[PDB]
Amino acid sequence: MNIMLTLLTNVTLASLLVLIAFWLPQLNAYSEKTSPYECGFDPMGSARLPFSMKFFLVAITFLLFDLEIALLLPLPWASQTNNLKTMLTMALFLLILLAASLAYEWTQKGLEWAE
Amino acid sequence: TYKFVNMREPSMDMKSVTDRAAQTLLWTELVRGLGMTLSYLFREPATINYPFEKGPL
Amino acid sequence: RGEYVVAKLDDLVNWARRSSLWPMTFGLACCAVEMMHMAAPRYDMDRFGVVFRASPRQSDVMIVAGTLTNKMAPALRKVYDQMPEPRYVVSMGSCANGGGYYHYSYSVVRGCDRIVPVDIYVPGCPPTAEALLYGILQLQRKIKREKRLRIWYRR
Amino acid sequence: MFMINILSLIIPILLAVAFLTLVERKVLGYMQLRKGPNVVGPYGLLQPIADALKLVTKEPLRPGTSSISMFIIAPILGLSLALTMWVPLPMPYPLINMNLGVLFMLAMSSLAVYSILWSGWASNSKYALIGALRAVAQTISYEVTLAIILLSVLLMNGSYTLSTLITTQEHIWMIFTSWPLAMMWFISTLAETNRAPFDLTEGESELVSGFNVEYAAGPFAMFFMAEYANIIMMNAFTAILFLGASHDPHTPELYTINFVLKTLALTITFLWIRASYPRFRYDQLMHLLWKSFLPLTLALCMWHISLPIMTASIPPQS
Amino acid sequence: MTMYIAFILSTIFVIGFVGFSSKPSPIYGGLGLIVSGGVGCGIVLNFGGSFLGLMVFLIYLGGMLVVFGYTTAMATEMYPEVWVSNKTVFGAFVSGLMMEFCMVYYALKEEEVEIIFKFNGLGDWVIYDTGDSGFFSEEAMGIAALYSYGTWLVIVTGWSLLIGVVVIMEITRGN
Amino acid sequence: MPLVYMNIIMAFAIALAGLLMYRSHLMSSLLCLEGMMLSLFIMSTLIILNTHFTLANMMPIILLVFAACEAALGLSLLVMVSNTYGTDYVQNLNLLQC
Amino acid sequence: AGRIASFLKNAWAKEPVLVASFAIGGLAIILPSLSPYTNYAIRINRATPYNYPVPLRDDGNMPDVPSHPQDPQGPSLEWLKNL
Amino acid sequence: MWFEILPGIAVMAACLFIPGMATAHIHKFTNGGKEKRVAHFSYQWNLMERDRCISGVNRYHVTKGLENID
Ligand SMILES: COC1=C(OC)C(=O)C(C/C=C(\C)CC/C=C(\C)CC/C=C(/C)CC/C=C(/C)CC/C=C(\C)CC/C=C(\C)CC/C=C(\C)CC/C=C(\C)CC/C=C(\C)CCC=C(C)C)=C(C)C1=O
Ligand code: SF4
Repeated sequence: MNIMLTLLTNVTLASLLVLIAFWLPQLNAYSEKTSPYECGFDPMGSARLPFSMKFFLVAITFLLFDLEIALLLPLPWASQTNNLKTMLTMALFLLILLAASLAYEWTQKGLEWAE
Repeated sequence: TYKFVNMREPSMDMKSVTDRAAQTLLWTELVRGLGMTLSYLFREPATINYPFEKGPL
Repeated sequence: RGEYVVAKLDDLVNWARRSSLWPMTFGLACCAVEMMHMAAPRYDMDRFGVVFRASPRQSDVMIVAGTLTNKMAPALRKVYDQMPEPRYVVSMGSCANGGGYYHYSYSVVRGCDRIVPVDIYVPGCPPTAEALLYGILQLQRKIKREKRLRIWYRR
Repeated sequence: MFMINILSLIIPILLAVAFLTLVERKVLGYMQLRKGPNVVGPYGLLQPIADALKLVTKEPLRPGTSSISMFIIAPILGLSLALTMWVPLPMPYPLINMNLGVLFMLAMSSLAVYSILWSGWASNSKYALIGALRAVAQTISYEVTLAIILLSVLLMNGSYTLSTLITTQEHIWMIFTSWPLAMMWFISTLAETNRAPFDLTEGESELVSGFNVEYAAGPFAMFFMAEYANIIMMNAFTAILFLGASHDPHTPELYTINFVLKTLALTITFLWIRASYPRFRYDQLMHLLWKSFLPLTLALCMWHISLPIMTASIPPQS
Repeated sequence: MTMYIAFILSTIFVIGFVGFSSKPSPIYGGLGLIVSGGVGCGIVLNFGGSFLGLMVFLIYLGGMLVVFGYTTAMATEMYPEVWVSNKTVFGAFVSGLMMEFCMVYYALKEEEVEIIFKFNGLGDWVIYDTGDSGFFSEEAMGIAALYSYGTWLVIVTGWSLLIGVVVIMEITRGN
Repeated sequence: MPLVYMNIIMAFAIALAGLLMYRSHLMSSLLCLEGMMLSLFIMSTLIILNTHFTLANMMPIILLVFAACEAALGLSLLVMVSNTYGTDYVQNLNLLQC
Repeated sequence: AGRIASFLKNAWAKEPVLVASFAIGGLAIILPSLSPYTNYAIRINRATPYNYPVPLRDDGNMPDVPSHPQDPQGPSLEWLKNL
Repeated sequence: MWFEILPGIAVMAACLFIPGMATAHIHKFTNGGKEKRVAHFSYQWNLMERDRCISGVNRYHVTKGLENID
């Protein structure tokens, strides 16, 4: 209940602001006011052709690293155990491989952004 | 008469490297930049109240 | 009364318009340098609500500062046509007004008027940063005397 | 008495960002020797209202190459995400006492970036797609440090409940035990909200736009109010997490006064750094986090898993 | 009306599931997955899985972000498709909506559905169990035991993900 | 076996059907691949939570750990096929017909 | 010594962050074995009564198990108060 | 001067003060003065439910001391 009412109120408030955004200010528009903005002169035709960036390698390792943080998230409740020696060894073990993966990723070009 | 603007070689003694490392980790030149923006905040703005205060000609 | 209600409502909109003008800098020539001095803390254009904002989709007024060369004339029209249009154009300097020093050249249009409609004209070469502040102040007065709602109520 | 509570949060929040835009220029101007807005009302106390009213009466227009549906929903995503995120903040007593409040704010804050590129992609503009692609890898790389920094600090909490920070830093401020993590936490907050050591998301100098590329009066207002609200919170979250305050159970007003003051001081610092540093280039801001922040991030993490064990200071789970 | 949000939430999960399974443009597929992913987090939260619910929320959001971050990178179409666009995607879409809406109609009108397995409509609130949980949430302590009872799983998961970074570079390196 | 089980089981079927009907996109194909993962994760979460299989609550987590691991593999493979052949429609890689 | 000291000083100059991180990372592993409070952390976690201490039937010949919670025999954790 | 900045803070500080005061007072108002009982675990919720049943008026915050039994 409480959480969904808050979620509902926010989207209605946001949507109402859109509705008064596009309707209260009346429009006198044409085909040149809808032209894409390219700092003045005519665009050469772009914005949907393959725009290949370079950080794809580190973009996808973020996904791998984001899974590491998922694995080590339960640590606050993991400390409340009776065998901390095993918990400590395993907790540092995940951090070590996370550090090891970053270090090996670093050494082989890795974080460097392709030219 | 010419002067070399950028020909400063930092010292390699244990003192200087730590200060550079301390500058690196504990951001100091960034704090010096921050600290001086605070100095201008408390200063006297130079804006003239146009059109009640027209500029000097 | 209906006329009174539309009168106050128009004033509220006109106050909201004149109190927030966001120039889209078309800095072209030495007229632009003096305009930046208006943004400099000596005159502080920002203090009047008017603050510089790029992306003509998010700007209200054009400040034509400098000569308008025939080569770039399509650019002036295109960036003028892309403004959400409660919109006004301020011409700075003799060159932007009617050609100025280069009125007789082969590649300078004799005034920015031939490309775009022009609101208040700011004379000078360059007009001092204080003179432009007077110009922007004149536009605020012009916006104040807008009867958009009264005309609609009497259509 | 819940609709009143919610509307006692939404209206003050939108009014807080409302006049944050006034304390921006009036602070930015004074730091650059200007004076800021002091014409519209006394001391500019009416300038944002004049700004807002104009930004809901000047002609909005969808781009001719836009994608209407995604163009419109992105402001909905930005504003609703910003408002819904303030919900579990434990101002004396939080509005919604989530058991996992920390994880909640991490999840939705990771969602506020879908607005920026859905806006960028639907706008079908070259500067739009550039700014959209700049921002996404900017935020997620800065998100890896965001998650670990939160975890390392909260290992002394014993739980993810936001209310327990009041109890955790009851006698001692948390920053005195995790100040190295506090520095990178502040920098990451500067980066997720796109303030201006890393405002490249807007990139006005090199990309003219990117927060709101062709976005107009309404949608531009949202994408602004959706990120200035994040400015106030990301310092409220920093204030609640690091700089605790005395909380008498009988008089919560003292805590609210103290909590507001810390957010105000932190927010000024966000404006303070904004006018004291240049713009990070893209590779630099990525290099700073993937090559300098993360190695220190993991190292201080391992420290904070071990630290309670070596000192026998495991916090209570409840 | 608040009878049981499990079916309503799972329905939006399926309708969102129908969306990207109909092969739209990849960016619109991300939206179709995200709504299903977000409401799927809602389903698990309603069942007591508070941590796991927000868990799939955070990971997937980052997961699918790099997904459609990639599509606009090198998988974009010079004229992107949409939910209507081509009749194939239109046909694939509307097929999914009419399908699921048929099963739920088949579900809610006799409550004795026997497709593949048995499915009887009586209310997912019923399968809940009566009993306290002490001063600990059961789910949180279960996933916390990964570092105490699951040291074998940590090793294989950690090693695989470390190898996961090795393959990703090795595959993407080339030449 | 209430109707929520029907919803996600029938959901996984359309994920299976969606994957097995590649129309014109590898990226959209990978979407359906990760789609399957939702229903499996969601159903698994419902099972071990309903049965109070507390020690098995880790299984949905380990599913996700090996989930994105495949997801990374799919896009990395999608990187080169789109890089050296231009697009990602799964029809231009038929050079291995002979 | 000469080889190691030159290496550490050089790394302390060019890449202060890495030599830093490797330090705390190094200490994060080796002190927890050395420090003597680790056994206390186990004892504190063990001593926490999440579940009920279910009574065990008294058939006699259980001298160590108390019959009343206030009885002296049994696990006493007065050390927690002192610690 | 810089003190002219303060009105910008004051109208924001008061606005940010409202949610802290409103939530704190609404909880006290809607729960008969005492703070809203927090149930982070099922055991806390079990006490709250038994409070609702015992009070008779189906109000958890309405509490009965020794005088209920005799
Ligand atoms: C590079 O770097 C950059 C940045 O930074 C890093 C930047 O910053 C910036 C930004 C630039 C600047 C700061 C420079 C100067 C520019 C400006 C100041 C621009 C100003 C912009 C604005 C948007 C103005 C903001 C100012 C104000 C005053 C905003 C004020 C707000 C409002 C008027 C609205 C407030 C909210 C209201 C009224 C909400 C009302 C709500 C209700 C009545 C209730 C609604 C809800 C309900 C009724 C719920 C119940 C309903 C139900 C249940 C319905 C159910 C329905 C069913 C169908 C079921 C740029 C450009 C940048 O380049
Ligand atoms: S009017 Fe004078 S100052 Fe202005 S652009 Fe022309 S020559 Fe330069």
